Amino acid sequence: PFLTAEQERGHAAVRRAAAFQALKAAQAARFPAHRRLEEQLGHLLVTRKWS
Amino acid sequence: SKNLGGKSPGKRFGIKKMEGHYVHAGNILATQRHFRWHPGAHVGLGKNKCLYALEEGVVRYTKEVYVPNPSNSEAVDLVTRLPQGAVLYKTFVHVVPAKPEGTFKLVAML
Amino acid sequence: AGSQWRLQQGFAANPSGYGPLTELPDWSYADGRPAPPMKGQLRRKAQREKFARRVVLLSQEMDAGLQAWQLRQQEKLQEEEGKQKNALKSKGALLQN
Amino acid sequence: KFTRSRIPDKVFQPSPEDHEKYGGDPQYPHKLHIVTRIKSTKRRPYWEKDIIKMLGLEKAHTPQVHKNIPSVNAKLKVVKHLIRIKPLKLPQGLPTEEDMANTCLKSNGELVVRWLLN
Amino acid sequence: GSKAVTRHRRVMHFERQKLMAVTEYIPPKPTINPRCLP
RNA sequence: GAUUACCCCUUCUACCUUUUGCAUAAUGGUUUAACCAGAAAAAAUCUAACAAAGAGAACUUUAGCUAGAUACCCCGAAACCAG
RNA sequence: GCCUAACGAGCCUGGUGAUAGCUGGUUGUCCGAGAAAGAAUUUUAGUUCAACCUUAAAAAUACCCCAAAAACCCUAAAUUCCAAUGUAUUUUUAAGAGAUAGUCUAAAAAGGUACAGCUUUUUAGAAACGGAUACAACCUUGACUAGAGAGUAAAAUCUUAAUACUACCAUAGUAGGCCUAAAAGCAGCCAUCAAUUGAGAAAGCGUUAAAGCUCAACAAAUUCACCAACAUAAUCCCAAAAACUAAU
RNA sequence: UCGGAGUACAAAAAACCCUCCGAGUGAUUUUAAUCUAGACAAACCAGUCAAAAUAACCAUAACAUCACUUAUUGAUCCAAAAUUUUGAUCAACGGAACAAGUUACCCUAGGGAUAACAGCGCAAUCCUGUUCUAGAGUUCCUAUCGACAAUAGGGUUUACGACCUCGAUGUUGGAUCAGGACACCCAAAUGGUGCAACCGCUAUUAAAGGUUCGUUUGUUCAACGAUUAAAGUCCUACGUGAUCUGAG
Ligand SMILES: Nc1nc2c(ncn2[C@@H]2O[C@H](COP(=O)(O)O)[C@@H](O)[C@H]2O)c(=O)[nH]1
Ligand SMILES: [Mg+2]
Ligand SMILES: [Mg+2]
Ligand SMILES: [Mg+2]
Ligand SMILES: [Mg+2]
Ligand SMILES: [Mg+2]
Ligand SMILES: [Mg+2]
Ligand SMILES: [Mg+2]
Ligand SMILES: [Mg+2]
Ligand SMILES: [Mg+2]
Ligand SMILES: [Mg+2]
Ligand SMILES: [Mg+2]
Ligand SMILES: [Mg+2]
Ligand SMILES: [Mg+2]
Ligand SMILES: [Mg+2]
Ligand SMILES: [Mg+2]
Ligand SMILES: [Mg+2]
Ligand SMILES: [Mg+2]
Ligand SMILES: [Mg+2]
Ligand SMILES: [Mg+2]
Ligand SMILES: [Mg+2]
Ligand SMILES: [Mg+2]
Ligand SMILES: [Mg+2]
Ligand SMILES: [Mg+2]
Ligand SMILES: [Mg+2]
Ligand SMILES: [Mg+2]
Ligand SMILES: [Mg+2]
Ligand SMILES: [Mg+2]
Ligand SMILES: [Mg+2]
Ligand SMILES: [Mg+2]
Ligand SMILES: [Mg+2]
Ligand SMILES: [Mg+2]
Ligand SMILES: [Mg+2]
Ligand SMILES: [Mg+2]
Ligand SMILES: [Mg+2]
Ligand SMILES: [Mg+2]
Ligand SMILES: [Mg+2]
Ligand SMILES: [Mg+2]
Ligand SMILES: [Mg+2]
Ligand SMILES: [Mg+2]
Ligand SMILES: [Mg+2]
Ligand SMILES: [Mg+2]
Ligand SMILES: [Mg+2]
Ligand SMILES: [Mg+2]
Ligand SMILES: [Mg+2]
Ligand SMILES: [Mg+2]
Ligand SMILES: [Mg+2]
Ligand SMILES: [Mg+2]
Ligand SMILES: [Mg+2]
Ligand SMILES: [Mg+2]
Ligand SMILES: [Mg+2]
Ligand SMILES: [Mg+2]
Ligand SMILES: [Mg+2]
Ligand SMILES: [Mg+2]
Ligand SMILES: [Mg+2]
Ligand SMILES: [Mg+2]
Ligand SMILES: [Mg+2]
Ligand SMILES: [Mg+2]
Ligand SMILES: [Mg+2]
Ligand SMILES: [Mg+2]
Ligand SMILES: [Mg+2]
Ligand SMILES: [Mg+2]
Ligand SMILES: [Mg+2]
Ligand SMILES: [Mg+2]
Ligand SMILES: [Mg+2]
Ligand SMILES: [Mg+2]
Ligand SMILES: [Mg+2]
Ligand SMILES: [Mg+2]
Ligand SMILES: [Mg+2]
Ligand SMILES: [Mg+2]
Repeated sequence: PFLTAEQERGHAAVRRAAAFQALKAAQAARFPAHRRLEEQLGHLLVTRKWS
Repeated sequence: SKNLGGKSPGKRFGIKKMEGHYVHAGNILATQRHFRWHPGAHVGLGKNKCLYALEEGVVRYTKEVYVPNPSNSEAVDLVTRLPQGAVLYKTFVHVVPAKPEGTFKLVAML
Repeated sequence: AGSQWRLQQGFAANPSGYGPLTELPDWSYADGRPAPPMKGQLRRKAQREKFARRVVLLSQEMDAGLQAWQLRQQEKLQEEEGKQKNALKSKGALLQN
Repeated sequence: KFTRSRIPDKVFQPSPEDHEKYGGDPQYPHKLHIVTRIKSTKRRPYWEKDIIKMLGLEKAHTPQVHKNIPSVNAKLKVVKHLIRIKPLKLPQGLPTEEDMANTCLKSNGELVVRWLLN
Repeated sequence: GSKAVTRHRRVMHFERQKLMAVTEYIPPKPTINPRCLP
């Protein structure tokens, strides 16, 4: 090995914790999506005509 | 047939908490058919010979010298027949207590 | 076949990998303007870069690790002396002699 | 019972000729591994399957780079029959930020920083 | 299924056979036969 | 798959069912047409109303109530009973 | 037995859409994940719980895991438990069913015949459109679509078939002492000395006891010489063939 | 049904019409309280420990003990008791409040998940060879035999296993016609003999062709009469019932 057993202790514990914070955060964000007027109203475009 | 009734389920005798674990008072540390592990510091002995924690803390197993109670005939006999240098050793379970016993707080300033 | 030779010579075992055969932009406009880049080469760029970035990262982490250890050794050795400087002068046994 | 397996440390004490043979330096251990998954995890026990998954070795014949620290060497030791391990080499040194786009990894296991100038 | 020990010599799993065949003893072969030397 | 070329060449052990496992020499079918078999809203989830209250009476409520939408097959015994 | 072509109890209608843990059947397309059994049970042809699993939802740690640690006579492969580290998983909450008639391979055992494509548990694995001619389970292989590109994997005739050992020469105490009808080198018991350059109170055959053939002994010479070999089935043998032009 | 040891070698768990011991309670007085943190165990039901705090008692006094101590046990409902309880070889021991035979007169639903025929696996039993010689053979192991054992094959018998078939793979012996093996009964060619000759007894090679007629048995075998150059051993779904027979 390059490092000994004790030389690698916690040698990256900062990155590991960070990663897990991102994993958590990604899941915490899950919520039903926003609903907008452009949808419910935009449906009416179905019957659009020439006159 | 000749052979009968050998059928009974295991008793799940084992060691429940292991060295270095955290424990809360009243946790069963081990359960055993005969004494295998003896209770040490802050570990209570049940009447079925199971060991439970009397204190919140950390479990530790240890080898230590065995000096039986003089009210026990058998054990004192076993001890009495040993060659003059020999000492019985056994395995013990302790709980090294964690929280401090209590704190002093400021109630009222008169 | 002939992957063994190709490896001894330091190329890719498969002619498809990373040679000038694959990497280069196989067509161009007659005028000489370059062609829009190729999807394959784009992806290969991105993941080669990803790889490189990672190499950098691990190298740096291992270095910073070793330095942290050396520092901790120094702090320990400094505390061993921080005990002696801060110590009281031994009196009792020496004064009679 | 077929079980997991101990691997006596004597296996991993290198003989002085081995340095000459595989091209490692007697004095200084290399910094990084390029690990490749050479075999398949099928027909192997679940624990090797897991080790391969957590080494990023999922896809075959794709290189992956790992620290040469003992934490990693342990897992690698478990699956060493499923993989090929070769030391990463840096002739041109580690890449700066200008060199990230031009980086490439040659099969002799060496990372070239400037790829295809003009 | 057969017991571990048996009378009949017990055909091996193929991979074990390959092991056996690779690990056979190889006697050292002198460069010149000692008889044809002086 | 092809091929200038129908074959000739090459590659593929019908389909359902049942099974640890079916090319199976296990089940079923000559073929065509027409008929021939998943049904319910207690709790839940989703959408919406109004909200300490909601329901067009009767009830339910320590965010609930009201409404809507989401769900559970077909053929077959030997028998038994009455006239 | 017979009671209108089927009587261990007629026929018809109604009860009736009797009831079947048992068999059969169950109709558009495409996509996402995805299951082999612990417990009870008139139960083992079935259910209902667990464990897995699916759909949503909340979280936080989840595997992997170095010391340290877990028994008293002997005792293996190894477990348990846990930081670091590599990863992204795991746990709860709310809804759900299916499944619970199992195969072979390797390993530890038991039963049997140290028999089974046998049976019963435990650990692991598999169920290719590639390979092992054919092939479920062995081996290679993280299963997308289109190419009249490329690199690799496992993989295709297995070795042996071996046993030659020959010349030359033989006379002396003496039928050594015993037991026995006879024991003369050679039913048996005991000594095992001694002439000749050289030949045992004799290693095999032989005789009723001999006589008689050979061995070891001289001399004569001298390639090498320890062991090793093992019949067969019922429709018709079963690719064809081939000891060298360079092959990690 | 319950427990202890092995199986199950070191955390737990772990099967068998597996190997072995036990339990369905005694004896005794120390008559062994109330309430509650936390746990063990676990599908559920049941089981287990247990600090602190109360109350009992020396006036800061809570583990009934022994017999391997582990097991000495039983849910609901319902009955008896009146204050607080007791009640099942419900032993098929998760327990139906109370029910036996027989069917070849049988029926239906299924099952090759499971037997009888046949196949297949295997080779205990069976059959072949070789290996080894103590011994039989007056002497002499191997002319002819050969104990104790050894190695390997064959796949007839009886089993063993339950893998194909139960929406049918119709079963004993005959008849007819036979296909095949060789482990040869006859015919041919030889080696050895305890082969003089005639007979024989063994062994080698050879499978083109042959291998009878009757009395009794359903019979295959078997016994008997008469013969033959001989009246072979077997395999073919114990060949052959969409060719026959039907005694069994
Ligand atoms: N022994 C006993 N019998 C019960 C119990 N519950 C119901 N029974 C039933 O009540 C009935 C009492 O009538 P018995 O036959 O005893 O005169 C029996 O059929 C018995 O089985 C119970 O708890 N114990
Ligand atoms: Mg037991
Ligand atoms: Mg059990
Ligand atoms: Mg692509
Ligand atoms: Mg086995
Ligand atoms: Mg079957
Ligand atoms: Mg199934
Ligand atoms: Mg098949
Ligand atoms: Mg078939
Ligand atoms: Mg057919
Ligand atoms: Mg079949
Ligand atoms: Mg059929
Ligand atoms: Mg069919
Ligand atoms: Mg059927
Ligand atoms: Mg069908
Ligand atoms: Mg049909
Ligand atoms: Mg509702
Ligand atoms: Mg549905
Ligand atoms: Mg009735
Ligand atoms: Mg009825
Ligand atoms: Mg009638
Ligand atoms: Mg029905
Ligand atoms: Mg049933
Ligand atoms: Mg069926
Ligand atoms: Mg599966
Ligand atoms: Mg019952
Ligand atoms: Mg369930
Ligand atoms: Mg450890
Ligand atoms: Mg951990
Ligand atoms: Mg079942
Ligand atoms: Mg089996
Ligand atoms: Mg398994
Ligand atoms: Mg094939
Ligand atoms: Mg794959
Ligand atoms: Mg895969
Ligand atoms: Mg001589
Ligand atoms: Mg023969
Ligand atoms: Mg041929
Ligand atoms: Mg638990
Ligand atoms: Mg107390
Ligand atoms: Mg019962
Ligand atoms: Mg029961
Ligand atoms: Mg129970
Ligand atoms: Mg009932
Ligand atoms: Mg009768
Ligand atoms: Mg009658
Ligand atoms: Mg029927
Ligand atoms: Mg069967
Ligand atoms: Mg079955
Ligand atoms: Mg039949
Ligand atoms: Mg039979
Ligand atoms: Mg038959
Ligand atoms: Mg049979
Ligand atoms: Mg058949
Ligand atoms: Mg055999
Ligand atoms: Mg004799
Ligand atoms: Mg046969
Ligand atoms: Mg058998
Ligand atoms: Mg079976
Ligand atoms: Mg049948
Ligand atoms: Mg049929
Ligand atoms: Mg014939
Ligand atoms: Mg012959
Ligand atoms: Mg003849
Ligand atoms: Mg013939
Ligand atoms: Mg037969
Ligand atoms: Mg027949
Ligand atoms: Mg017949
Ligand atoms: Mg007929
Ligand atoms: Mg026929």
